[PDB]
Amino acid sequence: MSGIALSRLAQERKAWRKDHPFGFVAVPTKNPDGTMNLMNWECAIPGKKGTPWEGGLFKLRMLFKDDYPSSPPKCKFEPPLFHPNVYPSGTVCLSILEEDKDWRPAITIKQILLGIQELLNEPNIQAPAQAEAYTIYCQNRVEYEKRVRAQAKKFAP
Amino acid sequence: PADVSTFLAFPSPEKLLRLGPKSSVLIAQQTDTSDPEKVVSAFLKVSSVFKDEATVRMAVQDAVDALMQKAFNSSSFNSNTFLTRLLVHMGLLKSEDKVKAIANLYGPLMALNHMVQQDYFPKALAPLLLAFVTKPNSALESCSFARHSLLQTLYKV
Repeated sequence: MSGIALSRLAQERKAWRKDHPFGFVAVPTKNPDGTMNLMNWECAIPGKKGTPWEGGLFKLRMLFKDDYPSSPPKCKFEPPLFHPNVYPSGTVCLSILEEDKDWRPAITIKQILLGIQELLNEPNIQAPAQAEAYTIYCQNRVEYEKRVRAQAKKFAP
Repeated sequence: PADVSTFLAFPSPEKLLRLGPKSSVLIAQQTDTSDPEKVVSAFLKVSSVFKDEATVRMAVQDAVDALMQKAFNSSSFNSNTFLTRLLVHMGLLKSEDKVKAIANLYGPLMALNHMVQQDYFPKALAPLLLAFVTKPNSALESCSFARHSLLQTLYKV
């Protein structure tokens, strides 16, 4: 009973294909039978130029629930990334990605991917999702940036 | 007399002492240290009965040492997972799963104060613990004495 989610996702796919930010990727995965699985998208977010993330292309999976758009999609970096707001599982945390917080129907896939891109170099230090990145960020900013640069080079296309 | 299961089910200073002079060994012996989540549970239940009184302080400290030595000395035990889940259960770090943070952090903080001074404690975990104990939090602000003590101790690690 995901007909409503599928209707919306079909339109978001057409909208994304028509126009999206350069360097970004967002494509529905395929089912075993070759048909599109609109509930599972493979995406990629480019590091923002001028930041320690530049040059890297960070892959992420967007998973939609049957009640979408009442609920936000679950976004997970694959593989998990070193970042204060990224769970060890890879799940990314953002106010617009929480039903109890800022998620709303007015939110698009483009807004979500741009929101995550912005979060990369502008982490929410008050609400960390992992102890590792938070600890380093707070104790040695230079070291933190060093680790970020290495990771960006590691995921350079 | 008492048993480990009843103690963990309904922790109390009296029940801990009722376990006998070998209570420290019993707690570790009866805990599945192959599971980080279970070690966190045992550590919190045991520390929840901490009292700044000779017999109880010794019993809690000895139990913590037996349990954590057994867990940490396991080459396969994931110490990072333990720390993360401990912080989650103490309500200092968010989690994707639903967990009911403990009410009183006094015992846990005092037990940690003792633990971090032991040889079995992986020093690599000190910076992470320090980052989350110094991070603003209502619960910690209520147990200022224990919090300040633990931090002062962490500075010497």
